[PDB]
Amino acid sequence: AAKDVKFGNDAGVKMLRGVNVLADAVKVTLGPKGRNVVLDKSFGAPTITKDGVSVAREIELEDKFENMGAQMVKEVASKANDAAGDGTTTATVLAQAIITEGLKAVAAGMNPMDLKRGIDKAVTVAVEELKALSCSDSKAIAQVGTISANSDETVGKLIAEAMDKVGKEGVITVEDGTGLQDELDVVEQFDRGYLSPYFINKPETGAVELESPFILLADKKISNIREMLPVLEAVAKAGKPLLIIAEDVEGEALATLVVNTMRGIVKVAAVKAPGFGDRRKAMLQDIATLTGGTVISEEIGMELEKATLEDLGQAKRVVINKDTTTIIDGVGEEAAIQGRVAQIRQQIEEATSDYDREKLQERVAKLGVAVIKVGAATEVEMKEKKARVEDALHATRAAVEVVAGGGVALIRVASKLADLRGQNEDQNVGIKVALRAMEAPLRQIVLNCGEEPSVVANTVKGGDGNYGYNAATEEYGNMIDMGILDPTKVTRSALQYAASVAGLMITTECMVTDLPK
Amino acid sequence: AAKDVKFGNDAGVKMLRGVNVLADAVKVTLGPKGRNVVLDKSFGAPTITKDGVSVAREIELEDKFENMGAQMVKEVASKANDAAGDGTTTATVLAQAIITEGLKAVAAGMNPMDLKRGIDKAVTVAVEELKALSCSDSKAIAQVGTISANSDETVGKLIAEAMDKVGKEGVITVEDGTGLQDELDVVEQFDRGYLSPYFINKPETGAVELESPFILLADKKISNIREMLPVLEAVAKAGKPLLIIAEDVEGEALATLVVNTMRGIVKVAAVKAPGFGDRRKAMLQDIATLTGGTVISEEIGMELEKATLEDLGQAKRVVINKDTTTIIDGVGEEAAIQGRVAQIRQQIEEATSDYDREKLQERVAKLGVAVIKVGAATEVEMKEKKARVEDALHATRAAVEVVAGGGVALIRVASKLADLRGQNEDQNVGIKVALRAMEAPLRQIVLNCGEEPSVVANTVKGGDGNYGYNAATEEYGNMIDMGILDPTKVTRSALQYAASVAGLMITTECMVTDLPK
Amino acid sequence: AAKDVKFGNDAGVKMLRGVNVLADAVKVTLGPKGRNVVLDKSFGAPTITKDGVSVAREIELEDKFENMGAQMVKEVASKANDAAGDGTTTATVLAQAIITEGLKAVAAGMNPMDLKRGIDKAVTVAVEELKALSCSDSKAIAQVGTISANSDETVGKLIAEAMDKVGKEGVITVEDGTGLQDELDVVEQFDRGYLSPYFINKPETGAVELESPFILLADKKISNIREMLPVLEAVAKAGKPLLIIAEDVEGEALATLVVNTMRGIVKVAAVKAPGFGDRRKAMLQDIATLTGGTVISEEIGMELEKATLEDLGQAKRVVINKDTTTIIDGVGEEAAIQGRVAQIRQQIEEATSDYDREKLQERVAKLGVAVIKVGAATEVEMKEKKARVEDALHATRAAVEVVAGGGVALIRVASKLADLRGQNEDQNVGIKVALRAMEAPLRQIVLNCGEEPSVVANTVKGGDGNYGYNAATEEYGNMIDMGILDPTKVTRSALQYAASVAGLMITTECMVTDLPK
Repeated sequence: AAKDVKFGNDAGVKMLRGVNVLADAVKVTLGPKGRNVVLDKSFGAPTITKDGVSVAREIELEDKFENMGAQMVKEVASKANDAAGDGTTTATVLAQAIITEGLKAVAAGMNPMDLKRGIDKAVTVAVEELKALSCSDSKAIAQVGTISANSDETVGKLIAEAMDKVGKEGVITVEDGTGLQDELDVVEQFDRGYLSPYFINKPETGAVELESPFILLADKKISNIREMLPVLEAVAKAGKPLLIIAEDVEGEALATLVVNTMRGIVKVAAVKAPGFGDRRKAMLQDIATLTGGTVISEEIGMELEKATLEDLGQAKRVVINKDTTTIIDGVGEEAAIQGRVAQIRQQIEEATSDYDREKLQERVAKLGVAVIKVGAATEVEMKEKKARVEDALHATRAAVEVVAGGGVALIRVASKLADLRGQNEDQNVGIKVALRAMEAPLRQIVLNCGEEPSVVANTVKGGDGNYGYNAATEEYGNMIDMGILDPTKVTRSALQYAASVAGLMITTECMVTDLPK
Repeated sequence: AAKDVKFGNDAGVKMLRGVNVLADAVKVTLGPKGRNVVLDKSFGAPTITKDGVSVAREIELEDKFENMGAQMVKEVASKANDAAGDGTTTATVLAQAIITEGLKAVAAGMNPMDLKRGIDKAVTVAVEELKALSCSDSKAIAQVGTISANSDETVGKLIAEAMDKVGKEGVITVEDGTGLQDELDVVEQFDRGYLSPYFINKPETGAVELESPFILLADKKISNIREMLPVLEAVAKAGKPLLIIAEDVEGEALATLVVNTMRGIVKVAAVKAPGFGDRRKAMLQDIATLTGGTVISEEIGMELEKATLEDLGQAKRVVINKDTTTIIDGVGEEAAIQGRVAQIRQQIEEATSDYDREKLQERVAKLGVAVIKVGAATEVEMKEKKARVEDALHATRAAVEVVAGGGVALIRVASKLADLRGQNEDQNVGIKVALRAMEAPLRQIVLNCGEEPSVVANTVKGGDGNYGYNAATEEYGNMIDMGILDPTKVTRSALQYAASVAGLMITTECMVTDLPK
Repeated sequence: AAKDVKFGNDAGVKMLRGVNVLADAVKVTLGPKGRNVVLDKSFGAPTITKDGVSVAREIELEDKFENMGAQMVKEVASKANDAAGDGTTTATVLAQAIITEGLKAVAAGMNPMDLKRGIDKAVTVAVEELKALSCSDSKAIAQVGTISANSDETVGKLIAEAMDKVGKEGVITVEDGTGLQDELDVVEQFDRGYLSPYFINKPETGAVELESPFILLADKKISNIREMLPVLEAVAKAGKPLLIIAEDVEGEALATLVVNTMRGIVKVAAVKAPGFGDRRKAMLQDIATLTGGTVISEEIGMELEKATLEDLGQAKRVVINKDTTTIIDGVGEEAAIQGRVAQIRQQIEEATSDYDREKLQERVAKLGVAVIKVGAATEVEMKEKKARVEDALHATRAAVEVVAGGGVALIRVASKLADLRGQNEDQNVGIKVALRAMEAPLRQIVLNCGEEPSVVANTVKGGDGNYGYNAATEEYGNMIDMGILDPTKVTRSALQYAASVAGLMITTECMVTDLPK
């Protein structure tokens, strides 16, 4: 359709307004004194939140261009959430700060490209400086978990031990307990999410759950639909849920499965094979050995139509997040899986490239799941405990993949980079833009407290090291001694993502959108 | 869709107007001199009420933001109604008073967080002070019941004895009498309501009633629909009504059942299993023993499809309120149920944690229903008597879960807390905001009488103890001697819920809603 | 949807306008000199009436609030019509008068509650005073009947004898004659109307007529539809009409029957069982004995599906009014019915409570119908005679359940209550409001004549006793000697209903309605 095009400054103003609308709505929920935000529910009473992520999801503007700006900075929160699993609001306040001052410098005549270069330089030097000041050990892992579950020491300990058993990389799932106590057991996960939403049968978690499903392993991309019908019929009996782990399921057959899940029971859930090219099919073999199935390869491609339930692997349970699929308890234990492990473990011995050995080591490391059965007290208490552990786990994993909290770490880092220079004046301005934005988080936390940000900032900048401002007690002191910590992971992730999106927007010279007319 | 966002004061004004529209409409019906409110019926003559709850349900505003405020304070009434079962209008007048003065203090510059803290402190000290001045014994239980049934001593006595027989926790139901007199008999209830409305075949009571229904007990969450079809067909003969007490019925299979109840007879009604985790399935076993059925567990999950009518328990009648399900007269009396009781009663002896014993004690306490057959006079008189006992019972249960009425209790409590202070000025203001709101109920009762609230309030505050103002006779005197009492339960519940919702609104800094454009 | 709320005066004005629009339109048809009102027919020539009830039914206003007021006062006419069966226009003029002056006093500052109390006091003292001045005997019954049939002495006599044969409580029906003369015969009725309209196959009478229908007697509430299908099929042959006298037919199965009556022949008509609780089912047994059927009780509930035509009672004819169902000529005469009478007649001997004996006496009194075959002259004359007797009967029954007419009775009553006082000034004002309204009827009758109401009123108030104004001859004199009488029943009913609705409106402080926007 007819488009609307805006260049330079005209496009810059529309972007700035859009980011301000989103950022302002989000930033009010920062810190222990974060204010509430009312999100109008389609039906019933409105939602009350202090959670930034929840607020951002609702932000969409009428002005096509402003909305573009809001959707661009919304990428900061989502990316930081996907990486660190926390600190999205901090990322949003940092992004806005860099964009605000960045665009103002552009309007002043500064070179967009130079500005970006200066900002990027400040961020690289900042992250390394952040490392110097610095969630690896179980002490920290247990400390983060408890914090994520309202100081519940029980939950933090369960997570720490869970990660200590299967490694801070292994698959971990939370299940219901069987009469009090807290159980932990490894009962025999790849980076692939559902090819399309809607498969999400549990909207609250944004994940797909399948109980005792069959797993169709294919080495080709499904698009034909029709030749899949005979396999679907076979799965329609007993094991209702079906998990398709093919090379890829094209929009053709994929759209058919999506339309079939609606109304027609649980049906099927589709994801793509882990890895690519050569290692893709060898990786599929590992899944086949776990689940006890047969991979329908190129030559067996004709067989895709006459694939019996014997060729379909099976598992006790499977959970598919946005970008992670975990197969819990596969059917083909010991003998099969262990023999597979013996082969690959012998592959590393066949010394070739150091690369191969690393990749093969990842495979043997993958071939079980560690289930955490929660404290089964009464009935409702067990449901809450599971809700606590579930959220606390998710937050700890992101925290794993500490520095003084309250935004003092970034301020302390900015003080060190005061002499940082670039190749020119514009690059120097960009550097200072980044350093001024590193004060934004603390200033916003203080602003929400009802105190003057300029004063508190000045005082903390006057202090040294872990000297910061406790927004909870309205008192200054040693942040770490007061227990106000931030994983170095969430802090650097928030800064890096804020700077990348901000860098893109500052480098933008033209915007195109469908005309309202 | 595109949203509309408002911050601070802009959002505060919209909220205040919304709460004022709801509160003002509701508060006119407070006390013995409560005014009428006309609710326009879609068809026929408009509804005339002095019942606050009925009025609030109709309140919905055009301005998206104002409506948000109205729906927020509407939560006070609903929560207080769910807890105390009375005093919703009092709760609404208290909420408005706290919100009005709270937001005004915010606009004046006060710190929202500090204000909330002061209010909360005043409420905690107030409730304990309220306890000092203080529906446990049967005297009070019988006194409340009569009051709920227009001074009908007959009804109050039936309820008092009913609660004395199965305990003020046990299940009680009202049925039709068999030729005059008033019968009471325990004929062999968990906190779970219908997973979705529409199942409510009796709109007047807001509950679901099933006569001689089959009870499908499952230990897994239903979502497949299809595998439920064979069981539904079996129930389609003889025992038309079906009650599904599964771990949970997901929106998939749930939505199918909801669409099937419409037009297709009574069909099925769904609720979730009592408790959670470990005790959930042990609790299901107790229901299975009562109804004489078999619980379809994890392993028996495949059997869910081939579950015969022999596995389905059965009862004489079942009533499902918003948050309570009561199974009246199960089929499997004596032997089965009594043996089950013997096991659990022997579990408490096996001393482990004091916790377990408490939970196990709750189970043995649960394993009958006490039916109240009303005074069967003529025909229509019996219908009214049942209507009286039914409402009087509901109000008494909430009253169970006394202080001077006429809003004098809260005023007397506020006088004691005159020296209450906080950590700062803002916290002191919040405290006073709460104390000024404690006069609202009496002032509103007097306002409806046509008398000057400031004068009557001043006079009662000048008195001592139970000295209050009788709004019915327009005379001052000892409230308790005049028979104007209020259950301490309804009073503290009204104050606590008013303060919580008010605390949230005062802490709100941003509102988001779908744009009208 | 979004609502519109109005308080106090704002709501009072909207109500007053609405009542004025309805009352003014209605009151022009009062008395012998009543003016005509044109009611626009959807198709064809407009309706011309001097009948107030017909006019009121058409009144509906655009302004949501004003319409609420009109629909509220419309309740006066309908209630008085249901009780006295006449005097609706008088009731409407009384209501308007009380509401007009009542609301004006409220706006003046008077206390709404006090006002209501004064009005109520004036009405109670007025009705007893009305009794002192006072359709029991057959003389009056015959006098009212003739008056209702245009002075046709024939009709008045038939009704008087009909009521003398089965009592002024017994069931009476009008049928076509068989060759001149006027027959009267008792050929072997409960307070229950059709559960839903639409069943009304005769719109002109607002009643349902069934010829030789089967009667399904059930002791449970039907809602299942499906289990009723087999019984409906059995009735689909021969005896097309079906009458369901169950405990109650819930909206589920009820809505299905309503949709089936449309297009699908006469089908079924549903009503609920007479009485409630214990006496409900004993009362059903009495109907079963009359019609010669079997009552499907609780235990026989399963049999509801396999209920043969043998279990269905049968009658010659059945008529279901708004609130009355009459079974004409049941099949099971003498032996069956007489034996049933012997049991209950022996129940009264078993002296227990005086209450039981009264209720049992009502049952034996109920166990026939008195048919009135009209003067069969030519063909068309017989149709008119039946139309006369039918209307004259209906009016006489209401008249049974005399004082000077022309509104002089109420004026004479108001003169006596001139010294009536209350507990305060506001209560005294309310009293006077009621006394001034008692002149409204006469003033309106005179106003329609074209004469000055203030003058005629003054003159009648100057007279004594039955001294009144004959609006027909435009002459003063003794009302009773002139034959202008009013049943004390219609007069007190008109006043009481006018005062009750007026009391509610004056006590109204808030109105809520769906927003036009």
